[PDB]
Amino acid sequence: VSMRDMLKAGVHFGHQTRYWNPKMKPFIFGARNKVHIINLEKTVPMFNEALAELNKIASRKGKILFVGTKRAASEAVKDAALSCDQFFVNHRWLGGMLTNWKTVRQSIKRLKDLETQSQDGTFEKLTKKEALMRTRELEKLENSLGGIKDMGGLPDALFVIDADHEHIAIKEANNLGIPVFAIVDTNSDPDGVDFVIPGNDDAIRAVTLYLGAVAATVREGRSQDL
Amino acid sequence: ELQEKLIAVNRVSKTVKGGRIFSFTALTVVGDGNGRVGFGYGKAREVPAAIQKAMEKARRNMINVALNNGTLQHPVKGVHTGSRVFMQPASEGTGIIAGGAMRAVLEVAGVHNVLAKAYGSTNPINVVRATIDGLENMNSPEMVAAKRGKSVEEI
Amino acid sequence: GQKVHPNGIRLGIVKPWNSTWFANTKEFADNLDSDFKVRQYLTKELAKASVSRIVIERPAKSIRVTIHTARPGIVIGKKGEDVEKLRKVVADIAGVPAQINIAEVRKPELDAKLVADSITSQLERRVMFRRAMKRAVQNAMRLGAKGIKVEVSGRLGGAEIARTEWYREGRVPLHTLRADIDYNTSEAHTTYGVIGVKVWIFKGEI
RNA sequence: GGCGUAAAGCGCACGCAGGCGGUUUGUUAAGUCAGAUGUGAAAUCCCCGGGCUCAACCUGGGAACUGCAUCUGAUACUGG
RNA sequence: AAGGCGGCCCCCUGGACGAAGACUGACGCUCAGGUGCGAAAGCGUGGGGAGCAAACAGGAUUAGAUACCCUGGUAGUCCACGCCGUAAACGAUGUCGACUUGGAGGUUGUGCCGGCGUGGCUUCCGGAGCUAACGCGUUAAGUCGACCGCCUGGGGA
RNA sequence: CUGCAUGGCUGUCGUCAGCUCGUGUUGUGAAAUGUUGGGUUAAGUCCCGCAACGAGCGCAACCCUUAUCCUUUGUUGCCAG
RNA sequence: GAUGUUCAAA
Ligand SMILES: [Mg+2]
Ligand SMILES: [Mg+2]
Ligand SMILES: [Mg+2]
Ligand SMILES: [Mg+2]
Ligand SMILES: [Mg+2]
Ligand SMILES: [Mg+2]
Ligand SMILES: [Mg+2]
Ligand SMILES: [Mg+2]
Ligand SMILES: [Mg+2]
Ligand SMILES: [Mg+2]
Ligand SMILES: [Mg+2]
Ligand SMILES: [Mg+2]
Ligand SMILES: [Mg+2]
Ligand SMILES: [Mg+2]
Ligand SMILES: [Mg+2]
Ligand SMILES: [Mg+2]
Ligand SMILES: [Mg+2]
Ligand SMILES: [Mg+2]
Ligand SMILES: [Mg+2]
Ligand SMILES: [Mg+2]
Ligand SMILES: [Mg+2]
Ligand SMILES: [Mg+2]
Ligand SMILES: [Mg+2]
Ligand SMILES: [Mg+2]
Ligand SMILES: [Mg+2]
Ligand SMILES: [Mg+2]
Ligand SMILES: [Mg+2]
Ligand SMILES: [Mg+2]
Ligand SMILES: [Mg+2]
Ligand SMILES: [Mg+2]
Repeated sequence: VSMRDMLKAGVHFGHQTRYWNPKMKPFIFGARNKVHIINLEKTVPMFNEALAELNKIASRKGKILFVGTKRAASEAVKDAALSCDQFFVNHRWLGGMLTNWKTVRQSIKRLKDLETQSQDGTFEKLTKKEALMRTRELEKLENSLGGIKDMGGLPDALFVIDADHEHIAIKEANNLGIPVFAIVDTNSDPDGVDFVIPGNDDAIRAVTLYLGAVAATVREGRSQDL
Repeated sequence: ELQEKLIAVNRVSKTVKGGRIFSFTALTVVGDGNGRVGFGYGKAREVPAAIQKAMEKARRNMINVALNNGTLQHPVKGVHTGSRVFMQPASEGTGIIAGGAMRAVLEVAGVHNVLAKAYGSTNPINVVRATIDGLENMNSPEMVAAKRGKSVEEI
Repeated sequence: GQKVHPNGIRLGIVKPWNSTWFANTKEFADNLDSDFKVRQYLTKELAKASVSRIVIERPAKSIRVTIHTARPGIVIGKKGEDVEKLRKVVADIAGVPAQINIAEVRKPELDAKLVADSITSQLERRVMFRRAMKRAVQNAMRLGAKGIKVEVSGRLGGAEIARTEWYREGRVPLHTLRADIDYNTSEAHTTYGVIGVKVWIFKGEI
């Protein structure tokens, strides 16, 4: 986490100048070959304070949800969230995942029952027919709700890897008054995200840097609580 | 300690191949007093089911209002969808003088002395939204002081 | 479209036959005619007795009449004076010895016959029909109905044109055969016109 | 209070009267504002009382009638 | 300016915009009355008349068919010079000025070193905002100031 | 006598694939959304996308018949030995 | 791709 760290990963890159967002004028340095460049000098200083805020949330034994429905950071977010023993969303953000907690909880309870019965539970009465249906349903409910299966509640803080891609998620967080930390890009808008973080999300090694950064803050805070 | 008032009830209809499908809507205002007031709109087949849903939404969307004693801080004008409501602080003991929909919002809010007149459309949903907009518009002297870096010179 | 009798389609699969005996063609029709005379006789003077189902079995020795009344008190009276007289008449109908068996309707609002008959009586008494159907549905729900459906059709409320109103709460799966559906139909002879009351009661499968 | 579609932009332009007018200095003080003074009848109205047994009613004082005129001063803006 | 304006050539003539400087010194904005311009149809007089085509006629269609369809066909359309002064003359949005995120074009200039900058006009989408909604959205229906025209239930009108 | 006062029953599209609801979200609101779209299926069948997430009635399945095997009984049916 | 008029109120 410094000036040299992010520039090495090449996270300063942005979307074509024609696909830019006007509310990104403070976090934009310039344009090269019709490609916007986020100013590292504007972001890094205010990037650390957002990571400190995540520690302040983690200190209260808060639940941090990490949303990366983007293919680029798909496996990145899952591993980052699981490394810190926190929850995540990866296959796709279902609408009403936060606002309609009652209906999502119903499906999570069925998912848990399918899991505890498909493996540990007796496979007797398989009839050879319904076995392939129930297991497939379990896989569908695992990809969609597996990350938040053991959350049993509403996230204290929300982490988003792309504001425009997860606009629905940020909108649900804003409705529930949940603080949002999002890696916004020249194309995205920062109105909904409480702690705006400028930076490229397209690069694989770039997102892993941000996901590794936040992961260390929560681990640093759980250790401080211990 | 939470006050619930039903501003209005109406029977709406959705035509289908068979005929009319009647439904009921309820506009309710929830205020605990001390300037916290919320409104909710609910729809159901029955009037009791409709009022409960409206009360639920209202409790979720309660907003805070700056209040001087039992009266408004300053004269306020709030306009929503062609409904222009007007509000102004009144003296102690003057009571509440407002249209019934508007009077409901203010009493639950915690306002006891006010002179309110409603212009434009008198539709209850629009007027209560304009009243809520106006109550939010009202500003404390301390907020004005912090905004202009003034040490409460006005009071 | 047109719906098959819920009892009829699954009578072999689930519902018990009201008549459960064996005959040949010599007396098959005779027995059926006798059953009809027993049933129509019982219903006319046991209208206040809330009789629901008349199940008849025919041993080559006697006639066994299982009656599913909600109130045993009235159908039997004191020390069974009304039931002995009932036996003497029903016996004379089929010209054979008569056995009367009385069944207990512990859960009445869960029986399609009783609810339909009550709704028809309310229509005869001019109780507004929108309220009675809703009340019956609520009673069935508060006492354990998985599904309910009431269809009062006819010149409702002295209307010039007949109308069809139905109200369904819960779940009524007629197409699923293993489903159990208690279905009955009563008729209201209101002064303006005949009013048909249909009731479906879903109480689980298997 | 309005005028795309509910009533409501002249078919379009030019242009006199009229309305409005960038910027600076000086000057005037017409508008403007301040002070003072006179007047603004009584009744009414309102306030604090008084008398009719109460009340209506009647009445004492005050407030009000901030409108008009003159005198004096200010000049920030408008006007010359 | 609007109404409008299409083969080419010549003659006379109006406006707009760009560039770098000189010059005047508020000479401005708007405009009741007033005046000019103003599609098509019409009207007057003199031409012209190919095509089209009100009217009119015949044929069909149809219960009927003063229509639609067909076959014709006069005014008119065309020109000169008058008159008329009206259109859903519409962006159904008066004119002038300032301010207020953007993105893709078209079209006419213009500097710089294939790109970049900078003006004029114009099309689409769209943010805030506004709007009853549709929508408008830097060419506003956003936020303002100047002046003018107009409206104030539906008919009657 | 009146099916144009009715009930019950029945034809029809048509076995057509549809009809809705809970909660969430959107819109001042009536309402919408799901139920749309890309495929696919006999089918709102299924899948991917998608502010929707699920659920019900219909669809299918369950019921009946037939196609094949196994076991039991053997008469009034059967005959390898 | 010819033609097909109408329908007081509750
Ligand atoms: Mg009005
Ligand atoms: Mg059938
Ligand atoms: Mg008006
Ligand atoms: Mg109009
Ligand atoms: Mg115009
Ligand atoms: Mg000036
Ligand atoms: Mg003076
Ligand atoms: Mg006086
Ligand atoms: Mg002009
Ligand atoms: Mg004029
Ligand atoms: Mg002409
Ligand atoms: Mg002529
Ligand atoms: Mg011709
Ligand atoms: Mg012709
Ligand atoms: Mg006109
Ligand atoms: Mg016009
Ligand atoms: Mg402008
Ligand atoms: Mg637009
Ligand atoms: Mg714009
Ligand atoms: Mg009929
Ligand atoms: Mg008929
Ligand atoms: Mg089908
Ligand atoms: Mg809403
Ligand atoms: Mg819904
Ligand atoms: Mg739908
Ligand atoms: Mg549908
Ligand atoms: Mg739709
Ligand atoms: Mg589809
Ligand atoms: Mg289905
Ligand atoms: Mg779908």
